[PDB]
Amino acid sequence: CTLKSFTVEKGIYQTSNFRVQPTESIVRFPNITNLCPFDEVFNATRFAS
Amino acid sequence: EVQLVESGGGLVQPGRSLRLSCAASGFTFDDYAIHWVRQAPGKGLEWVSGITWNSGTIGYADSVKGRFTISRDNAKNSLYLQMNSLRAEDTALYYCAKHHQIAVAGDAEDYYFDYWGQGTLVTVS
Amino acid sequence: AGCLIGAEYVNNSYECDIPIGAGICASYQTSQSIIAY
Repeated sequence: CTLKSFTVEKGIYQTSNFRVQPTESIVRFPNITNLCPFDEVFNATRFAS
Repeated sequence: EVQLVESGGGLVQPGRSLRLSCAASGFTFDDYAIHWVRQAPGKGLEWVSGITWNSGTIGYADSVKGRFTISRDNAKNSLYLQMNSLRAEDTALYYCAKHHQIAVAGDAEDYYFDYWGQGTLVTVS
Repeated sequence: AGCLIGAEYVNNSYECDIPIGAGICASYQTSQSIIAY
């Protein structure tokens, strides 16, 4: 296919390039810390108007 | 440290309206409750109203419902109180008290005063 | 020069027919299979 002919001679012919392909996926991010003040604005006690 | 400047008060005719203001200075006006509590001369005190850290009404007495309106302003850091239909039994020193606790989300309803002010002589006659 | 998969390595020495690399050369000698030497 690379020589574009149905007759190959005697020798080494570079055809392609090997390439191991991934087998997964990793998405890593740090821990959680200092949670936002959403516990006293959605679970409040009383409002005004 | 804490400077709760109270403004508004004077001689008004019975049945008029007025606006009292309490401005805070020294602490953060986002996590402390502030209450208005009058005090008759030589006849004890009497709680009027109060607001928590956020915009929230806690309630009133059995003789001030529908006549008084309390409001909070976190942009200007001031607690305002508008009074309507003043009578002869409304002559007292209205004090602006603060709260000690930070009023966390999950707790029990228990508010107590920590700082006091000077009060304004709001006479009605 | 890498990994040569498809040819055996004979312990004999011949003239280089196909230059593979690092002294390795491949040919087609005798059954007929590609050898390396």
